[PDB]
Amino acid sequence: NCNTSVITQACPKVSFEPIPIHYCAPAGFAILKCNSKTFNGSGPCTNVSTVQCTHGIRPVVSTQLLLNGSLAEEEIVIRSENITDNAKTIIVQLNEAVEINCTRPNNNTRKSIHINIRQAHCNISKARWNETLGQIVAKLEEQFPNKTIIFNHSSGGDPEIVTHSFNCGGEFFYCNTTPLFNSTWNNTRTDDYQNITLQCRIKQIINMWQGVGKAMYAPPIRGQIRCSSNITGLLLTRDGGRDQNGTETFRPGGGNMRDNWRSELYKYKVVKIEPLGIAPTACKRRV
Amino acid sequence: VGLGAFILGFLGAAGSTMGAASMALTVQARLLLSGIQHMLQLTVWGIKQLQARVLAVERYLRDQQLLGIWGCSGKIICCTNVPWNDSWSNKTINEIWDNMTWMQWEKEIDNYTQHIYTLLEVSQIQQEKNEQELLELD
Amino acid sequence: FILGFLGAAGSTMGAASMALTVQARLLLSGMLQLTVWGIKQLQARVLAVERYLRDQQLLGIWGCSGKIICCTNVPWNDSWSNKTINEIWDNMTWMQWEKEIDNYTQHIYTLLEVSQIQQEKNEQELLELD
Amino acid sequence: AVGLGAFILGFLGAAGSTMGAASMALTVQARLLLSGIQLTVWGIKQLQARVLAVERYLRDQQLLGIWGCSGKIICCTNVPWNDSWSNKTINEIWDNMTWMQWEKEIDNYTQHIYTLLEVSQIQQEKNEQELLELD
Amino acid sequence: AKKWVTVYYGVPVWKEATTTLFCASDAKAYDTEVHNVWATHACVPTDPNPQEIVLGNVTENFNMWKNNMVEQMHEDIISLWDQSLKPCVKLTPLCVTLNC
Amino acid sequence: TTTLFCASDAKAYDTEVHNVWATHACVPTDPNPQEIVLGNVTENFNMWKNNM
Amino acid sequence: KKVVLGKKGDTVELTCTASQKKSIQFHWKNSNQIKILGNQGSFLTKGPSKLNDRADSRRSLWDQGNFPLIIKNLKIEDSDTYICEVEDQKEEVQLLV
Ligand SMILES: *[C@@H]1O[C@H](CO)[C@@H](O[C@@H]2O[C@H](CO)[C@@H](O[C@@H]3O[C@H](CO[C@H]4O[C@H](CO)[C@@H](O)[C@H](O)[C@@H]4O)[C@@H](O)[C@H](O[C@H]4O[C@H](CO)[C@@H](O)[C@H](O)[C@@H]4O[C@H]4O[C@H](CO)[C@@H](O)[C@H](O)[C@@H]4O[C@H]4O[C@H](CO)[C@@H](O)[C@H](O)[C@@H]4O)[C@@H]3O)[C@H](O)[C@H]2NC(C)=O)[C@H](O)[C@H]1NC(C)=O
Ligand SMILES: *[C@@H]1O[C@H](CO)[C@@H](O[C@@H]2O[C@H](CO)[C@@H](O[C@@H]3O[C@H](CO)[C@@H](O)[C@H](O[C@H]4O[C@H](CO)[C@@H](O)[C@H](O)[C@@H]4O)[C@@H]3O)[C@H](O)[C@H]2NC(C)=O)[C@H](O)[C@H]1NC(C)=O
Ligand SMILES: CCCCCCCCCCCCO[C@@H]1O[C@H](CO)[C@@H](O[C@H]2O[C@H](CO)[C@@H](O)[C@H](O)[C@H]2O)[C@H](O)[C@H]1O
Ligand SMILES: CCCCCCCCCCCCO[C@@H]1O[C@H](CO)[C@@H](O[C@H]2O[C@H](CO)[C@@H](O)[C@H](O)[C@H]2O)[C@H](O)[C@H]1O
Ligand SMILES: *[C@@H]1O[C@H](CO)[C@@H](O[C@@H]2O[C@H](CO)[C@@H](O)[C@H](O)[C@H]2NC(C)=O)[C@H](O)[C@H]1NC(C)=O
Ligand SMILES: *[C@@H]1O[C@H](CO)[C@@H](O[C@@H]2O[C@H](CO)[C@@H](O)[C@H](O)[C@H]2NC(C)=O)[C@H](O)[C@H]1NC(C)=O
Ligand SMILES: *[C@@H]1O[C@H](CO)[C@@H](O[C@@H]2O[C@H](CO)[C@@H](O)[C@H](O)[C@H]2NC(C)=O)[C@H](O)[C@H]1NC(C)=O
Ligand SMILES: *[C@@H]1O[C@H](CO)[C@@H](O[C@@H]2O[C@H](CO)[C@@H](O)[C@H](O)[C@H]2NC(C)=O)[C@H](O)[C@H]1NC(C)=O
Ligand SMILES: *[C@@H]1O[C@H](CO)[C@@H](O[C@@H]2O[C@H](CO)[C@@H](O)[C@H](O)[C@H]2NC(C)=O)[C@H](O)[C@H]1NC(C)=O
Ligand SMILES: *[C@@H]1O[C@H](CO)[C@@H](O[C@@H]2O[C@H](CO)[C@@H](O)[C@H](O)[C@H]2NC(C)=O)[C@H](O)[C@H]1NC(C)=O
Ligand SMILES: *[C@@H]1O[C@H](CO)[C@@H](O)[C@H](O)[C@H]1NC(C)=O
Ligand SMILES: *[C@@H]1O[C@H](CO)[C@@H](O)[C@H](O)[C@H]1NC(C)=O
Ligand SMILES: *[C@@H]1O[C@H](CO)[C@@H](O)[C@H](O)[C@H]1NC(C)=O
Ligand SMILES: *[C@@H]1O[C@H](CO)[C@@H](O)[C@H](O)[C@H]1NC(C)=O
Ligand SMILES: *[C@@H]1O[C@H](CO)[C@@H](O)[C@H](O)[C@H]1NC(C)=O
Ligand SMILES: *[C@@H]1O[C@H](CO)[C@@H](O)[C@H](O)[C@H]1NC(C)=O
Ligand SMILES: *[C@@H]1O[C@H](CO)[C@@H](O)[C@H](O)[C@H]1NC(C)=O
Ligand SMILES: *[C@@H]1O[C@H](CO)[C@@H](O)[C@H](O)[C@H]1NC(C)=O
Ligand SMILES: *[C@@H]1O[C@H](CO)[C@@H](O)[C@H](O)[C@H]1NC(C)=O
Ligand SMILES: *[C@@H]1O[C@H](CO)[C@@H](O)[C@H](O)[C@H]1NC(C)=O
Ligand SMILES: *[C@@H]1O[C@H](CO)[C@@H](O)[C@H](O)[C@H]1NC(C)=O
Ligand SMILES: *[C@@H]1O[C@H](CO)[C@@H](O)[C@H](O)[C@H]1NC(C)=O
Ligand SMILES: *[C@@H]1O[C@H](CO)[C@@H](O)[C@H](O)[C@H]1NC(C)=O
Ligand SMILES: *[C@@H]1O[C@H](CO)[C@@H](O)[C@H](O)[C@H]1NC(C)=O
Ligand SMILES: *[C@@H]1O[C@H](CO)[C@@H](O)[C@H](O)[C@H]1NC(C)=O
Ligand SMILES: *[C@@H]1O[C@H](CO)[C@@H](O)[C@H](O)[C@H]1NC(C)=O
Repeated sequence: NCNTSVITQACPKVSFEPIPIHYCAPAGFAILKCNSKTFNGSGPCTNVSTVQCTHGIRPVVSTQLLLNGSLAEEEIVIRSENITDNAKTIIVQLNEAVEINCTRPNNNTRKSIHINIRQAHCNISKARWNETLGQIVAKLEEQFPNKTIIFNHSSGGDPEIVTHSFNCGGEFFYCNTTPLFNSTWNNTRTDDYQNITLQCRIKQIINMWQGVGKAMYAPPIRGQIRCSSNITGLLLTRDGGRDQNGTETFRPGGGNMRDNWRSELYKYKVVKIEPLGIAPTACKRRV
Repeated sequence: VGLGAFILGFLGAAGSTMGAASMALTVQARLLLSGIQHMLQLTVWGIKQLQARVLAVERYLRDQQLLGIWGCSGKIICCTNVPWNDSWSNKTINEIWDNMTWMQWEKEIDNYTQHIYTLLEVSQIQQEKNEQELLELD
Repeated sequence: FILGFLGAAGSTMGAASMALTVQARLLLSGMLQLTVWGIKQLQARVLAVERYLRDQQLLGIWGCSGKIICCTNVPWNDSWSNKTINEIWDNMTWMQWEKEIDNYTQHIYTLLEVSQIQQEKNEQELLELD
Repeated sequence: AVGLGAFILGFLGAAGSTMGAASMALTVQARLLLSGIQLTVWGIKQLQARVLAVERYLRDQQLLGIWGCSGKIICCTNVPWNDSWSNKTINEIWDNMTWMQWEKEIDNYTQHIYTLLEVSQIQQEKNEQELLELD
Repeated sequence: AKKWVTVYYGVPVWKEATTTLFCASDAKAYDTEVHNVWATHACVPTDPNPQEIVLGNVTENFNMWKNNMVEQMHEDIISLWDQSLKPCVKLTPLCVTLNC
Repeated sequence: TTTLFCASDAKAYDTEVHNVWATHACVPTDPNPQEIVLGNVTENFNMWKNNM
Repeated sequence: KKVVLGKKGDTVELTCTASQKKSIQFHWKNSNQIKILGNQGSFLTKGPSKLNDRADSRRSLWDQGNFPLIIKNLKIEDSDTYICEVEDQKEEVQLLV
């Protein structure tokens, strides 16, 4: 027998903008950092350095794209626990950012249709997006050299992972990314031709990301909502199977916040010192 | 801390082989012995830096006395009378001292350390008994 | 800090020694107000270290430099205490024992100094021959 | 540690006292000590001085092992004195000279002496280990 | 020669740690924005003079999926998040401790 | 041959340039300075060779 | 393999179990390695499967370590062996419709 526990709380609105936070080891500990520009998700690094503190990471919460964070030094790097595992998240870190500009117009004042204040949209530059995918495809082809690369929309599930999701100033946005992932690829592009506009809605009843449950928020702010973000990466899931006869499909993944933090913390390890060691020598203790 | 990136682990740089670290250490020891915009948060960091230094000292002193259990109190390098088993390591003296780093070496014998530590304790106990038994005559 | 052996004489002396052996094996085998309190706590830790180091060297006067437990060659006087080794070590705690012989310590300290002086004198004379 | 030095390091005695006098004073203090008979800115600065002195102290206590004097404040060696370094007698220097005067007097022989001390320690260890080849 | 055990203290060797890290950020500490407000009481200021030491010829095995810094960061963010963006209604499941 | 700290009773808020410089250049003075008179030591000083 | 039976049009519950008694990332797949369901963080994701419309899960039990696959309105062609992936153990159940 399961019984939902319901808590009623005050509903103030607050300014809400992620600040970079650095982590620092306590006395007795140190953090090792991997300095390779080509570093994998796991394995050896030959350029290793010691720091007391990590770089700052903004505590950004998002589900399909990584909206604010660091860039790869040289090339797009694709990291996965197991590239051949259909169930794993593939984290793609970009070496260039793609600007995304989201807004809620002051003229959107309709409250109901029949018995719009929740209408918003986001812009992506077309040339940045197609360039980004062409580079991603070229890297995907290193793992899938004889297969067609198809991008597609989500296969289904809760709206937080089906659509793109983010929060600006307390406003929870759900955006349609079908326009970004409907592209198909060969070594060439299959799309047409400036501005890719995504349709976004602002919602009040959302699922929790911090646990299992639902949460309801107060209705939208009257106006002037703007977000200006740098996409630095993607969360993709590969759809494989025994019948995938020469084609691989890449769909937006995510929903697991640990993956978002791994995309920034992958370079750091915390260690302790064990100064007592033993080795054979040719000396003898006098007794 | 003549050598090393850490307060503890002062016998050498990571990546140096064990023998190389020893030679470097001797030279540095000789030289040392022979004598050859304020920010408000700086207060916070100053305290943290001192805490790290104080802690390393407290640990150091503690370990220096604890090692007395094997007859190695107060020492950095302590010779014992426990024979080395080829079972623990089949490598010879020069190959490990010249080609292996300390981390590699410890990995090589990592799961024998508890056994070795036990043997060291036993040896020290017998050595102490022998001295005191002789003093019952003398 | 040392704070003795941290047992507050809540256990007898023999028990404390056994406990130390066990711990040595285990150890080797393996917010504005925070500024003010951080400094005071840190000062206390530094002070404890300085006193320790000083005393470990001062004990050289009795030939016990650098040791925690120092065995000497001064015989025990039954007049100081008429108890046996087991009676003292197994049943008394450190704060009971020190009370029992609290005012004989100045005499003992004097004897310890004298023994160390004679030992040094003897060794150096032998070394004028050898 | 011991309030004769007027400095954290240099604790064996006050500047200006003869070497002999300093040793006698130090013995007396040891007996007495063993017998039992903006604030945040400056607090940090004072601690840094104390922590640093401790670190140097410990460092040197181990570095002196190279001459066979590890862990010691006063250490006797087996290297003979060269009258060439100094022509004075033991009471002559210990009774009338201060430490600074003494160090100035033999300042240019310091590296010679340090070299000799290292050599002696090496020979001593070598001899012991050779004896232990059989023993 | 006969090989004998020698004990060395001060060996430059390390193992993986599982500890608590401190957070630092340049909080405004006058602003009402949530992250600055949280950081004001949760974190210390950043390091005005950070240092990095490059290690010598070493190899270190990193693994982003076994990295316990992630779990710790996750907990800090949830705590922050729930001290600010409070829902009007919070609904979570709760089950009876029965073997069914 | 070392680097010394500067200290002053700077106000900062007065905008005067020495106070403004001192605000970050220096620290507060010692509220309780101490002086130890040494024993009969003779020391050679030379103001013209003083690197301070 | 575990065997679960039902008739065309029925609903069945196939299950995976963790010893953790916590919500664990898990997945369900068919014999052709097509994803059906899984746990991403706190969200339910569905794969490009014939069961996308039929498949469901009791999200409220994920913190009990119970990770069911509920298949509604069973088609006769849904009689496959389903594969659980929980933690790093695998489980298999054959469904007969
Ligand atoms: C990736 O990182 C980037 C970082 O660069 C993130 O981008 C940032 O996202 C922020 C999210 O809100 C956004 O913040 C807004 O900026 C607006 C502009 O600020 C600048 O101009 C003002 C003008 O006076 C200056 O004071 C200020 O210093 C800057 O120069 C602010 O105006 C926004 O504040 C308002 O909205 C927030 C929403 O939560 C309220 O909490 C806050 O109190 C303000 O509310 C006003 O507007 C509402 C509208 O209905 C009113 O109801 C309310 O009463 C207030 O209205 C008064 O003020 C308005 C001002 O015109 C006036 O017209 C009205 O009559 C009232 O007087 C908020 O601060 C960042 O700017 C943005 N950064 C950039 C570069 O764009 C990005 O999101 C990150 N990505 C992710 C995924 O996180
Ligand atoms: C992005 O992914 C989606 C999902 O995979 C993909 O679209 C799918 O394409 C397949 C192509 O075969 C569609 O499958 C068929 O579509 C026809 C259209 O009329 C249907 O009639 C078929 O149904 C019959 O056959 C089935 C075979 O088992 C029977 O079960 C069924 O009862 C009918 O007899 C069948 O659906 C599939 O439906 C679509 N899915 C969606 C959601 O559209 C899409 O093309 C991918 N995008 C890109 C860019 O590749
Ligand atoms: C950072 C702070 C620095 C550490 C603080 C503590 C430093 C030590 C301060 C006091 C040290 C004095 O410790 C000193 O030890 C030496 C021998 O080892 C003793 O010197 C001794 O020389 C020989 C025997 O060794 C004899 O002449 C006589 O027994 C005694 O004079 C002194 O009796 C003692 O005073
Ligand atoms: C943690 C607190 C901060 C400081 C910690 C304490 C400082 C110690 C750091 C340096 C330690 C090195 O101190 C070391 O001492 C040992 C003996 O004890 C000496 O041992 C020496 O033995 C012989 C010389 O006789 C040589 O074969 C060998 O190369 C050499 O190491 C070293 O010459 C000296 O370098
Ligand atoms: C390891 O990576 C570091 C970090 O990039 C390299 O050192 C940097 O080199 C640039 C060149 O201009 C300097 O500006 C940085 O300040 C350097 N950083 C540090 C921490 O020194 C380093 O050379 C790399 N080492 C190896 C062996 O590849
Ligand atoms: C990225 O991760 C893979 C998976 O571990 C690494 O592949 C292993 O590399 C080591 C290197 O010696 C090989 O011994 C293993 O056999 C490899 N595993 C497999 C499954 O082939 C790969 O090297 C990593 N890439 C980088 C740059 O480190
Ligand atoms: C997103 O891009 C769209 C592209 O259409 C912008 O809409 C256009 O804005 C220009 C500005 O002069 C108008 O002339 C066009 O007619 C608009 N197009 C349409 C279809 O309405 C939109 O304003 C951009 N939004 C953001 C947030 O930048
Ligand atoms: C999102 O808004 C930013 C800010 O206006 C746009 O970037 C600016 O574009 C103008 C065009 O001349 C440049 O002069 C500015 O220097 C740009 N700013 C920066 C920070 O580079 C950006 O292009 C918009 N993005 C989209 C997709 O419309
Ligand atoms: C994103 O927008 C597209 C349209 O721009 C939605 O897909 C359409 O859904 C209707 C529903 O009957 C279909 O008739 C259209 O053919 C669909 N168009 C395309 C291009 O697929 C899509 O569902 C939206 N996705 C999300 C996640 O909101
Ligand atoms: C998105 O990336 C741009 C650069 O591609 C960032 O803007 C630059 O930030 C650096 C930081 O020191 C400044 O020196 C540059 O002058 C900035 N460039 C421009 C054109 O303004 C931008 O801040 C990033 N945005 C986010 C949200 O991280
Ligand atoms: C991709 O391009 C090559 C170029 O010749 C073509 O042969 C191949 O068929 C293309 N892929 C698909 C799926 O058509
Ligand atoms: C991406 O867009 C640019 C815009 O000019 C175009 O030239 C380029 O060829 C496109 N990418 C591919 C792979 O065609
Ligand atoms: C790394 O290899 C180079 C090769 O000459 C060597 O000089 C350097 O000292 C090595 N570093 C370490 C820590 O041994
Ligand atoms: C070490 O050598 C002795 C010699 O008999 C042997 O008994 C002992 O088992 C050896 N140790 C190991 C780990 O083999
Ligand atoms: C172990 O030592 C024996 C001694 O002869 C040698 O023959 C053997 O090859 C050694 N094994 C390894 C793995 O080195
Ligand atoms: C160290 O490794 C090199 C690698 O070629 C080898 O030649 C050398 O003999 C090794 N050193 C010892 C002492 O075995
Ligand atoms: C140490 O661990 C390795 C891991 O496989 C094992 O093979 C080896 O026998 C272990 N050695 C000891 C002494 O247990
Ligand atoms: C120790 O016992 C002897 C026994 O005659 C006694 O003469 C001596 O005074 C005692 N010493 C002390 C300090 O009580
Ligand atoms: C004191 O010592 C003498 C020595 O023989 C003993 O006979 C006497 O009983 C002791 N007294 C006590 C109270 O133990
Ligand atoms: C400790 O006191 C008890 C109390 O009767 C006594 O029986 C026991 O023998 C004493 N132990 C020692 C060592 O004196
Ligand atoms: C210790 O103090 C007590 C207090 O009465 C006294 O009786 C005893 O004789 C004193 N012992 C010494 C050695 O002075
Ligand atoms: C300084 O001179 C006076 C004169 O009597 C003397 O007593 C004192 O001990 C001297 N101090 C030193 C350090 O020599
Ligand atoms: C030290 O005495 C020896 C004795 O023969 C002498 O040869 C040597 O040169 C002397 N040292 C100096 C610096 O004169
Ligand atoms: C050294 O002492 C002797 C003792 O008579 C003396 O003759 C000699 O001249 C002294 N050396 C110097 C340089 O004065
Ligand atoms: C110390 O100087 C005085 C000054 O008259 C002198 O008489 C005395 O003999 C000197 N002491 C020594 C040991 O030379
Ligand atoms: C030591 O320095 C003094 C200073 O003038 C000089 O006269 C003396 O000859 C020097 N001794 C040596 C050995 O250089």
